[PDB]
Amino acid sequence: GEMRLASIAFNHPIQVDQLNSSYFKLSIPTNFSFGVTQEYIQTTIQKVTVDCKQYVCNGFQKCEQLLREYGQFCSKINQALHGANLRQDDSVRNLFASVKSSQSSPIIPGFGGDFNLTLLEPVARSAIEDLLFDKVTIADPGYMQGYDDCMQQGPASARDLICAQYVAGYKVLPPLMDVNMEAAYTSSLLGSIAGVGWTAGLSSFAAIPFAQSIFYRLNGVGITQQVLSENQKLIANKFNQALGAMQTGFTTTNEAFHKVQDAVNNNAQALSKLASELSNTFGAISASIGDIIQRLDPPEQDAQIDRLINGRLTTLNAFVAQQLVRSESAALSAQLAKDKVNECVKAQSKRSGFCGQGTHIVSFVVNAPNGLYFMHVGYYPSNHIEVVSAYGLCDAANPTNCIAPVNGYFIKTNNTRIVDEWSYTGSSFYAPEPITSLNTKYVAPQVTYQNISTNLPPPLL
Amino acid sequence: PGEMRLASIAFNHPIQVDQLNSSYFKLSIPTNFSFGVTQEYIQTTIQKVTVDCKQYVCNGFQKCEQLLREYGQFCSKINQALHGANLRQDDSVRNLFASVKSSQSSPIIPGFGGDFNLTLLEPVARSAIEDLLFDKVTIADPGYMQGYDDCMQQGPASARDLICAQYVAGYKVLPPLMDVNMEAAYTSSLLGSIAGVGWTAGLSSFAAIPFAQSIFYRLNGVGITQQVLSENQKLIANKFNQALGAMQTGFTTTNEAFHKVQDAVNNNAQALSKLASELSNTFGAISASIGDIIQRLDPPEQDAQIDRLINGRLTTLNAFVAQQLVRSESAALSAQLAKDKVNECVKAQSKRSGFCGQGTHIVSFVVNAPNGLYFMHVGYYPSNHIEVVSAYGLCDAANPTNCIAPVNGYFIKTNNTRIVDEWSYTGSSFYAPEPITSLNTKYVAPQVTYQNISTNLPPPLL
Amino acid sequence: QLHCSYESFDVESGVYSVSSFEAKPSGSVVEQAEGVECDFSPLLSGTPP
Repeated sequence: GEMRLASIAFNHPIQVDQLNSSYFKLSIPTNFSFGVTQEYIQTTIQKVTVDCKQYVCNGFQKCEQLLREYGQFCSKINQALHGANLRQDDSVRNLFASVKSSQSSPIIPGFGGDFNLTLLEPVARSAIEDLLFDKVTIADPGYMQGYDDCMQQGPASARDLICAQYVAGYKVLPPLMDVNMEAAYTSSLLGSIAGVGWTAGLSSFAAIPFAQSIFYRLNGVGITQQVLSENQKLIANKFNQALGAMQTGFTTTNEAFHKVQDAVNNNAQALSKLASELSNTFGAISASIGDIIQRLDPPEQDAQIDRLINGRLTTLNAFVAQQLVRSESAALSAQLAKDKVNECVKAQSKRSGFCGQGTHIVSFVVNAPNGLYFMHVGYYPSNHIEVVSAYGLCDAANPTNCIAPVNGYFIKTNNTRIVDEWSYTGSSFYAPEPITSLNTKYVAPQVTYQNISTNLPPPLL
Repeated sequence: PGEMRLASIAFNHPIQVDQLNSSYFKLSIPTNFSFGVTQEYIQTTIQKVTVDCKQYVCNGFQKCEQLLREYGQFCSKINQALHGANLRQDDSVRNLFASVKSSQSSPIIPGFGGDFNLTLLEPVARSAIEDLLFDKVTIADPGYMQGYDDCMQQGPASARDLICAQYVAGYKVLPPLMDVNMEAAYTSSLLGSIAGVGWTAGLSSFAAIPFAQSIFYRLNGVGITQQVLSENQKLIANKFNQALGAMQTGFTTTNEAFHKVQDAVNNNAQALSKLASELSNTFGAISASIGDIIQRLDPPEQDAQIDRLINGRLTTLNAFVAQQLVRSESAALSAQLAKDKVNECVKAQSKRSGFCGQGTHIVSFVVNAPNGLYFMHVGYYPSNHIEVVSAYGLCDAANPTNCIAPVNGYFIKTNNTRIVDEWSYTGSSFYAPEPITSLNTKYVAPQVTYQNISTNLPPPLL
Repeated sequence: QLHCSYESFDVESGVYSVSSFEAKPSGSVVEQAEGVECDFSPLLSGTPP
């Protein structure tokens, strides 16, 4: 069929009518689900260096003599590239300094109890990290066996730019981080889990079960403790369903996944731009220096060589500038990752904004090529209902006896188990309960507080 | 006029307050305050454009068409680069708006906010304030519809728009990703997302309480005592409205945020205009026009002149792409900043300082602006500071384990004739003594600097 | 043309710009000085030689 014109839909917010007087309508969810979002923060640029003699010419004596006039350009090029590479390694060390913890839990199979925890290493990296590496389309790795994979002692079907590295004079520097050490760093972060609570968490280490730290976080968002105790298996089930969705998360519609793939593509593009320029004439008779030498008398020969050399140098200068820009953006991105490790991961956060949009509950990070990949567990509200609520309550016999709810609301009761006309609820979920001193605090009196003439247990009198 | 005057730059000295020896200290507290406003312009996007890579270079003259084939791969790189930059701009908008929307909101009605004036309410629409901004902006009229028929000979001879010059240069100005009415609805939803603000982080619940009520909650959130607030309720609304009314005079060139909006408009205009001038830029070629060099040259010569003309034209296009890539990335970073401000400066009161207006924090608002968002931050400005005597805490002299310290305020020696007690409590934000009661204090561990009270304290009574 | 720009037989979905119409040429309009007139009027009067 023909493509169809359509309006862009605008989802309307649920309207809640404003009410006058001393009481108000309140919207509260009656259902929720766990769910996840993911992010990819690049932290590095692949490090490369350039032989500035071999890029231009390849041992022909005439161009070497000609190149000597321009030899200082290469010195500038090499120094700039070297400084760019030093910055990349500075960022790695700085990030790892925050990744490390003074202490951690040991990690064993069956960790997390009823939670499934597919992220655990196959003692290793992790199955999730390996799925990411398998989904990524990146060319086969350097270093070993290297140079002999360029060479005739291998398949004729190799198509690696890494073999072309030894033609062009490119050098790919190894990453500083070492993948085995990197895997150890991600397990150290998992060992800091259980947890972040029980004050700032910056000295002591709680060393408690993972499930207990989860209940703490759930009580930290206004879910009542009573609800948490009754739903413990239900919570684990909904949580595991959200985790199970990660097996479908490695798809092209996942934007974080897409960004990982494009970081890989950007590095490959920089090198392929460079390879194509080796064949680019600048009006020279041939891209090969030896060919123009063979075909020309030397007084004319170096006119052709000069045209060719200058265009080759110009592409190197542009190339360095491109790398410097990319290196700086990576450094900034690395700082952002460090901030999230010291905020979104190391603690529960109340900020909204950062982390996935479902309040905040514990988040995780795994290794990704050239960066970190974050996953954020979150809470999604559903099935909102409107209820009657009051700003506070006070004894009609004594105007100074005034209370207001803590982390929750006073609502008219709609529940058959509560004889009291009013009830306390959690703010994250609909959960009415009797009003007791544990869930309330004394406050200064206000005109909108209800005047209760009979039964209030807080204060009893 | 007379001669100019050399002058020293003034240095405003801070009010000095003495550090003090032993168990008590001077305390500086304001005795007056006023509302005030600060504002910011955060750009979020770059205008999206594309360039026909054949039409910019030549006008379809056949000799160019034959010669251009040698360079056809440069154009593909140009088109792809611009296309990806434009894609990123659209993605950033969608990403931002996903956090802008609220799951629920109050309906917007006339007379909202009670005694507050609220000129931001829609003319049920955009807002009167947004319209003041758009009228102050000097930007050329939009295309699309009727578009091209305002460029065509059936129209005024006086148009000078770069927008109709678009059909000469091979330029295309892409339409903005969102209809302006949807954008207004996104910010209408933000207006309706106010209240709840308090009562936990507000993340799912919607308190749906009057705007004035939410303000008093915020004022207790900065340490102003409730008694003061109840006495001054009309006064507070009036001071607030005076600060609000000043926004109608805020659209001047002396407003720096306004100036940044004006510059954003001319950054887009400047980029396009540069290339219009480059159409006339000969590179030493016999003429900048291809048809001229065709009509005046034998074809063996003609082609050489055409190639020289083409080479410089391609070079300016390459430079232009580099310029666009830089601008697009800076806009993306700026958009990220806006996203955090929506989730902090707008959606909730914040204690951070720094961010938002320079007067603690109370509610802030955001409106649509060309290429961006414009923020206003209401703030609190202290005045008429006085020094008073204050104590670190109080304890029972007969029972040294009974020690208390003030909550959200300070213990002061009383200077008020209605309080018989020698000590009094005032809020951190304002000078206003009150009796010390259990509601304003908490029990603390004893310390040597606490006063030894041998007479009368009601919290604890004994 | 779109396929040639991506050097492939399978372009990714999207909206893409393509080259603009040239519009069209129309018959010429010219202005130049006129009427200079080689004056042969002496042939029309008096007796010829």
